[PDB]
Amino acid sequence: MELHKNDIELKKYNIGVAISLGNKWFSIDNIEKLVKWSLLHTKEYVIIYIADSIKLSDSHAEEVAIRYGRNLFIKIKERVSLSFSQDEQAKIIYATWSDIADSKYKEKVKYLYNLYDKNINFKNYIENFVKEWVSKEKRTFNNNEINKFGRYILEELPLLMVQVKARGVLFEAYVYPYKTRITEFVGLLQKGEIFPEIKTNILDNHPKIFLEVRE
Repeated sequence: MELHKNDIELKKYNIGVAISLGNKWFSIDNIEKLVKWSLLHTKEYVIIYIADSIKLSDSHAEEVAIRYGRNLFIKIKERVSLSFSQDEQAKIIYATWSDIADSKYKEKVKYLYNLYDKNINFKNYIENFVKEWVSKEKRTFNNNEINKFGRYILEELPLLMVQVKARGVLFEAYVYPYKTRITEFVGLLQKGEIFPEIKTNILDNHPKIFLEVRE
C-alpha cells in the first residue's frame, strides 16, 4: 500500500494503526500490511490499538478491549513474529484502552459527555450521525440504542482529534485505509468549523494527523 506528505518520507511522525474490529477490511492480512507500511514510514514507533466497533465495564471501548482486543492482539503478535525481523518487532507497541485512556484523556471524554447531555444540537447531530451509519446496515435499532452508540463515538473522539500518549509514547499520526464520515467530521472539528466550543476546550493546537493508506 501507499499514502494517498513530505513529512512522512522524512519520517517526522510516529504512526498509530487504528483497527476497527468488525469492519470487513481489517482482516489479519490487511492489518499486517498496515503494520508493515507503518514500520517503514514511522519516525520510531508503531502503536496498534482497537479504535471502534461500527456488560463487563462502564466504558464500551474497555468492554470491547477485554472481550475481543486481547485475542485480536494475540493473533497479531503471532503473525508479526513470523513476518518481521526481531528488531522491527521492537518498534511495535500494543496499546490497550487503558494505555490510552489516561486521566488527561478522560477529562476530554467527560467534556464531550457533558456536552452530549446539555447541548441538544450536539446530541442530535451525533445521533443522526449514528442513524446514517446504521441506515445502511440491514439490522435496525431503537432510539435508546442509537443514543448509546453516540456516546461510544464520543469516547473515541479525542483520540481522533488530539495527539495523545500510549505507554508514554506520543504518536502524531495514524493510518486508516479511507476517508469516513467520522474523519470528515473530525477534520471540521479540528478547524473549529463545526461545534467550535469543542476545539476551544479539548484541542491543544497539536492536531492528530490522519494518513490515508490503501492498496
